[PDB]
Amino acid sequence: FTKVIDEPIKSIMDGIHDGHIKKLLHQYYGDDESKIPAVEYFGGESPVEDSAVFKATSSTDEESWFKALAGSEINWRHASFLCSFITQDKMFVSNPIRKVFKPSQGMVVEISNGNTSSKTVVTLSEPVQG
Amino acid sequence: IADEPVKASLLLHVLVAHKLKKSLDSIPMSKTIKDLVGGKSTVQNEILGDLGKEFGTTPEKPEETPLEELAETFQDTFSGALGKQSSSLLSRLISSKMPGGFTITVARKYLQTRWGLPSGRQDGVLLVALSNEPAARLGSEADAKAFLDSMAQKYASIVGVDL
Amino acid sequence: STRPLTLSHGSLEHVLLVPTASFFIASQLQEQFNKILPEPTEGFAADDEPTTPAELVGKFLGYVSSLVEPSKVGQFDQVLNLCLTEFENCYLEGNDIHALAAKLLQENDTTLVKTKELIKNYITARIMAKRPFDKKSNSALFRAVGEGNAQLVAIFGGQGNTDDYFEELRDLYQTYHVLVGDLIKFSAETLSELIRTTLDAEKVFTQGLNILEWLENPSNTPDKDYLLSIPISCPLIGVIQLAHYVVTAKLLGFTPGELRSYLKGATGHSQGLVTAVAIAETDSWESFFVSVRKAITVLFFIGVRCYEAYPNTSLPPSILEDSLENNEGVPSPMLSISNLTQEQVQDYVNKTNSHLPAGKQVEISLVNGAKNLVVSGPPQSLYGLNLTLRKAKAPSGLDQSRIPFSERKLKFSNRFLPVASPFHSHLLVPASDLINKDLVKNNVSFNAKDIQIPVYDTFDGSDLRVLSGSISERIVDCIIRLPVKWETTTQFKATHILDFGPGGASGLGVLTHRNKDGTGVRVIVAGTLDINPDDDYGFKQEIFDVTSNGLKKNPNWLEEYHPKLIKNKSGKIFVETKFSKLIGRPPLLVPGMTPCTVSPDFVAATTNAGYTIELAGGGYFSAAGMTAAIDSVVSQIEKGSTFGINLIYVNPFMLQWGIPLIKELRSKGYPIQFLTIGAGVPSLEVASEYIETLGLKYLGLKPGSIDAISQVINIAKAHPNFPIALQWTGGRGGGHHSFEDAHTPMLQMYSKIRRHPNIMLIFGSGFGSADDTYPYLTGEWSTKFDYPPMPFDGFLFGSRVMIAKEVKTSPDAKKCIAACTGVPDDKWEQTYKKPTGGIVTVRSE
Ligand SMILES: Cc1cc2nc3c(=O)[nH]c(=O)nc-3n(C[C@H](O)[C@H](O)[C@H](O)COP(=O)(O)O)c2cc1C
Repeated sequence: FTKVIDEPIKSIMDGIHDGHIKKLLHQYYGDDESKIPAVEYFGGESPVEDSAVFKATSSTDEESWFKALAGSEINWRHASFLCSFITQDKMFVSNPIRKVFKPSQGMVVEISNGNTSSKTVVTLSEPVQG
Repeated sequence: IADEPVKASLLLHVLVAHKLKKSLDSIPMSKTIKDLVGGKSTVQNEILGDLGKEFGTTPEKPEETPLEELAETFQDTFSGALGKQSSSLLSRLISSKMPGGFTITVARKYLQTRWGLPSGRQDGVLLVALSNEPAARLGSEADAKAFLDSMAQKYASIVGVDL
Repeated sequence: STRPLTLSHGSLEHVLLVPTASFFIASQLQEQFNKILPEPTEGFAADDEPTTPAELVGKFLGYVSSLVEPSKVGQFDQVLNLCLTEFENCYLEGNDIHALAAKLLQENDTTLVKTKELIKNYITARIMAKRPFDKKSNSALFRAVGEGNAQLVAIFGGQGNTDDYFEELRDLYQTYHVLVGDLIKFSAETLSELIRTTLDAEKVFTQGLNILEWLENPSNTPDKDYLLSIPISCPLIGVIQLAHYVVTAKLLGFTPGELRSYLKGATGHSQGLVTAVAIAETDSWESFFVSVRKAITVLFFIGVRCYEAYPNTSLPPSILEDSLENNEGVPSPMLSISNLTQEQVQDYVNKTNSHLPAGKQVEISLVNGAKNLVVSGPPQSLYGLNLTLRKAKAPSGLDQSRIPFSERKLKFSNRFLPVASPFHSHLLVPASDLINKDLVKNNVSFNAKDIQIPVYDTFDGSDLRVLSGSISERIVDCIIRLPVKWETTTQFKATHILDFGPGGASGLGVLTHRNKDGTGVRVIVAGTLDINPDDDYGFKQEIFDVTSNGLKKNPNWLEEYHPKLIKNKSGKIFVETKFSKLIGRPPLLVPGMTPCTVSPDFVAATTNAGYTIELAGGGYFSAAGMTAAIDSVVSQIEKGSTFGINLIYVNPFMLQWGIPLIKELRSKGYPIQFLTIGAGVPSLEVASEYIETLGLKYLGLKPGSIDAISQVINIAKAHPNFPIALQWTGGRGGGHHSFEDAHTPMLQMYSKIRRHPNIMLIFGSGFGSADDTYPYLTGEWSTKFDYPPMPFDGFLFGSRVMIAKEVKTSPDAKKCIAACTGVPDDKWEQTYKKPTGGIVTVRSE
């Protein structure tokens, strides 16, 4: 299959990728792009209600906690709570939102407009001076 | 006597011998599990279960390779531990053959006192005592002493340590 | 008004709240029980000594029931009823006793015989309390079947599964005495009557068939050699299958007919086909014993007439000692042969049948799988074939890992089955006519209209209800004469298979599981309580469990790992796989290559195209040299792009600066998404360091052999949440290459890899387009080898990308690459001898 000299790496890889997409579309979506399920962003998925109120305890499961805050719809808040890493310029540091909302006795997380991504507002509240 | 961790080689030898109801001499080490069992497959699945509980992971097709290759493969991830079920096998050995007042703690501290064998050797002498199961009520404490004295001698003759 | 009543055994204790009105009588048994109860010991590891509070309340139930009389109303009925009701409420959380038993095995330090005691006690208590199982259970499996989300098929095994079948019947008579005692006593009285009716039957039963005497008193049981002889083993294996069926019917509260209706179909392997037809007749508990009689009568007349057609003779000691010395079993009339194709075995039997006369000729009797065959014939003629086979096999302790795959000496096994008559062979043909003359004398017909469910023929796999003539004449013909094409006969569509047959985990069920792995069929072994550590097939508890664990689907790889399309908000369509879901780029990686991917300019250009590429550690000799390369890659890629590193494992000098440099660079948050360790798989403790301390997203591992694939599985099992990329290539790859075929090791290991959801299974070697890769994406690639579809999560392209514009390869080297014609997969192994398609294999330093 190594025949065409000085083909750009994009042209090779895209050719293979598109080849697969064209073949899957014909076999499993009846040659119709409109049957392809959409999302907002595709990635960071480990292989393993409008207005809500969560209350962290001592025994609260960290992974269950973040999943609850994240929601089910893939959107900005799903990334915010389940991305392990965020970018500073070209560097990959630990997601500071997960560090901040790390669950501990006292913390209360009130989500409002958790159906529309545009208008969602995750509020954290803690015992401050009682 | 110097504290040495139990070898994976003599552990595989004891488990396979004790499951097949024979002496530790009658099981050669340069031998496959299909060689020892033959046509019978009922005991194949529970032997492979006894390798998979003792060490955790096993190599692929462990029944068609010599116990020499299993011993050198298992010793790499095996460090002194008695596994899970082999602590219940010696628990069944002393609740059915050893008499009253013969708890492991009493037999362990006594063969540490008299013989001078530490925890790594205690394991080895208890595995040698299990392999040649006496199949008899050892009511006399002193006959059960001569028993563990003869099994500390058998462990000493196998490993090659003077006592 | 209720008074506490403590009953104890050393540390473990239980407190009944017995009404004061019955405290005086209940207090009596508490000391008698505690007198019967042995001395409390440490661990409770001794036999006849309860291990958990559940077993203790069990032992009590058992002891109380032993004093209660069922016919007469006794004083102890009242104390039995509330201690049973308490046991139910405090341990059986609406569940079944077999689910309790199974829980006490994998959590607590309880051995199998204690749980078998507990079950017996509970069941005896339940029947003595005059509380028969007449309420239909809420078992998750039979609920699902009612809904239409699970189709059951009942399979019944036969001979050759165990040398010790009779102890399986003993366990049923012990544990489920009350449920199957009447069945067993009926079968024993039926068999004894058939001996007194048939003329020369008594000649064949040298030590009689008083099976009640052998069950009550183990010492009066004859030796295993008598018990194995077909005139006993044939009917008794029938009984064991029927006893397992009855126990399953009674503990679910169903009539036989209801349980039969819940099954979509039912077949059996050899004589198991008689029991599979026998249940398809049945209906009410009152009309069960007429179907049982027919079944036991058939198996009795097969057993008798097939023994009088080919009775076993003494075998020369020379053949016995040669067999044992050369590590085969005691010769038998049926030789098992694993890991040889049926054409191969048929060649080796033609070799042996050419020399032998007509009446001494072996033949393939059972095809139990692609490569799992059983040859039937005279035990000498099979020992003949066994010598021919031993001559043509490799030693079992041979290292062929250094020999090219194509030249390897095929390694297989061959053992004699624990059977005593050459079933499915020309040798039993004379019995055919005699058997049928005896079934018409005892008025034993099966009629097509009476068969309520389909019963699949062992030869052609078709239903027996559509057969023209006598069905009994076809059942005989399928057992004594015609072969068994097991994969033909199990073509049925089912989500669940109930193996009632003898042998439990060494039975027909587990063989059928091997044959159907990855097609979404769960085998439940219906005649054995146990725990599968792998949990790939089920046990008796799955049938009776009422929680979700009762209804467990085995994965269908085509559906589980279906490649899908998905688009983002922008519009960009992606192929969605386990791998692409994680990294959010197409499932295509350019692997670490020395020297193609040492260039920072190529690693940037392939990252910027939106494809994953490893920077090759092979082309750097210090941390400063690699730090400077990486800094050049980070200066050239876009914001939030990443790349990986490839470190050679067999270069320990590279690893001792390589690993600390990654650890350092990830602490400063350099965009290193993963590390591939090429040229060998780390040990568990080194892998555990790499996984915990490097702050990586995933870890690439490139196993070469099946042993390396096992070491990857083991790493993935020790870190079940961390994603491992198992980059599998064959020997047909560019660069340093193994001796291994690309297909054969995946066919063997795919199932095991897929048990671990953190392994992203990447395929490499011999790829350069979307046409050659597609059959691996969709999984149709494995259908050529008769396996179910085995989809892959991703592909790597080494050689293909070596003539790209951005690769540093010199122009004359690109023209030289392009001039290589290459070869297809079957020719590649020629590179070891001569220039094959422009390429050749050479040894390194
Ligand atoms: C020029 C070249 C260099 C390679 N260098 C390495 C290397 O340093 N480390 C490694 O693990 N594999 C190396 N490989 C193997 C690739 O990682 C990959 O397994 C192989 O290229 C796939 O086979 P294919 O080239 O037929 O597509 C190299 C392959 C080629 C062709």
